[PDB]
Amino acid sequence: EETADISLRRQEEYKLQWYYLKDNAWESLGDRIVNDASNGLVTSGIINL
Amino acid sequence: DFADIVILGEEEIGICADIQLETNADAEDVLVNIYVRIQQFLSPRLKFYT
Amino acid sequence: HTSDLYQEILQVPGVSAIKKLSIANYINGLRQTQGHPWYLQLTDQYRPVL
Amino acid sequence: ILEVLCYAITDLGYRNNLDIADLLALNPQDGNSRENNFFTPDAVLTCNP
Amino acid sequence: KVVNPQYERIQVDFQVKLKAPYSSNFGYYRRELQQAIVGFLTPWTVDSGADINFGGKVYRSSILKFVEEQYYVDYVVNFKMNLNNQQDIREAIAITPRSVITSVSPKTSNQDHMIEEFIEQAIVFNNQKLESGVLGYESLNDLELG
Amino acid sequence: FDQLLASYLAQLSHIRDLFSWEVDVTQPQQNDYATRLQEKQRTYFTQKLDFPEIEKIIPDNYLDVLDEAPETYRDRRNRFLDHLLARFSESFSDYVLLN
Amino acid sequence: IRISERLRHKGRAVAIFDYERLVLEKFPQIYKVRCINHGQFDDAQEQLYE
Amino acid sequence: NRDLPKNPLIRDGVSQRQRQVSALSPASIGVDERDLADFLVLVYRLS
Repeated sequence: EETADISLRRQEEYKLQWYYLKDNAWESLGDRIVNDASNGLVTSGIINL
Repeated sequence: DFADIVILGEEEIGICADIQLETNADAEDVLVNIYVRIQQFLSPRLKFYT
Repeated sequence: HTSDLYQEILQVPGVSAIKKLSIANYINGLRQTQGHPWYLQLTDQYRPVL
Repeated sequence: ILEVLCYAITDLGYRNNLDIADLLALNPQDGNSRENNFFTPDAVLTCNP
Repeated sequence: KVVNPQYERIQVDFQVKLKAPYSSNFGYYRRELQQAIVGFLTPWTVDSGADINFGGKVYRSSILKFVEEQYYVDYVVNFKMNLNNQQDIREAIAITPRSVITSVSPKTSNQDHMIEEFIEQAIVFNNQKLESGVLGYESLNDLELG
Repeated sequence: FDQLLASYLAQLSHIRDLFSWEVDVTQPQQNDYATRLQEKQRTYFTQKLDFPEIEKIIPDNYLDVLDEAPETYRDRRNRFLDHLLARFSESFSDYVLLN
Repeated sequence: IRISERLRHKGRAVAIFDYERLVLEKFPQIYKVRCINHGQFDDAQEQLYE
Repeated sequence: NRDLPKNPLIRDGVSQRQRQVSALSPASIGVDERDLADFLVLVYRLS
């Protein structure tokens, strides 16, 4: 948790994005995440896909 | 410091509606209850405690 | 927002269904606008009442 | 006073366990007694062809 | 003669505002609400399902009441209802005496319920002033003394 | 205490008058319906006490203070008539022009 | 429920109320039913005559 | 295609849960429905 950049807070246009693979084509997972306790990989936690 | 003191006014909210009633109903009391509940919704007051 | 009134009018015993609902703004006894089915904007200096 | 009252209440509860056919009986000596509660099968279960 | 019914399908379309902290996961809660409306319009599939007809009609306000009761919803705007190519209806009536009302599904038809997010800063009002520039209708700062 | 015990038993003697279908009439008349007079238009019934030296303690007539208010009579009579109608699968609440 | 309904339709089907209640009692696997008066159904066309 | 007449009676059917009635259950009307306050009022008026 101590290794990140503290210059400015991550803006909203730069969220993380999740995909899954389907025979060389990538598809979005954005609407199938129930809970992300890591808050976008800033603290340790469980993401539920 | 304090620049000024301003007294607020008030607006009236007029409501137009078409309501379907149940068979065992009286429109008069129902409308009284509607007015009471809406007025309580819009302008709550605070309680003082011991 | 009209839904805040829709959900409370639906709580009175004897009310079956709401076929029509809209609201309008009055100041000094005169209608200020035409009204709107889903939301209404208030004036800066005034408190809403029924 | 308490004991006398409990004895009277026992009498009251005693009189509620008489058969329902006896609680609803009509007075044979009152000429003004009429049937005013029930209908008989001939008057309820029947219907014209 | 004893026969089987004829089914009609309903579609809805509205914009919604969620409560915090649910508002940060909108795409997940749009799916939870779509499946909830389908269960509402098919009371034979669920035990103790309640009825929606009042007389021979279904009203738009009874679906709006069910949406407003979900624990993650703040308010709804621009609610619309569709019945078999009829585009904006206040009350749905049976077409034939055999008609029975059900929901729209992407695997029995190719239509679903359309739900999008309401955004405050992008709002446009549709409400024209009855008068302008005269006494009784303007702030003191805007009286030009013509 | 005697008044409460006597009232309890008066409620047992008069069961058939809670479920009767009779029509309340104030002026005796022949209308081909079964009719009921003022002494039986009650949903609570009472008795007069009897003990030694009653005439010095409870004078001429005291039961008038025990009568139920007309609003209670109307409400309970209406509910009993509703219950008796319901046994034939019918109620007045389904007919708009009737109310 | 059963006996109060029978005391009204007498076990015979002459009206909308009678057709509906005689079915719901005998066949528990039905959820809802509707009786259509003076209407006929044509099997070959799948058309209902009103 | 032929413009046939319509049925002028508009209604819905009956479900299995709409066969319940509230007035039919014997719990709707009791023989003695009085509580403590009524007995206190009674003793006060009899005194």
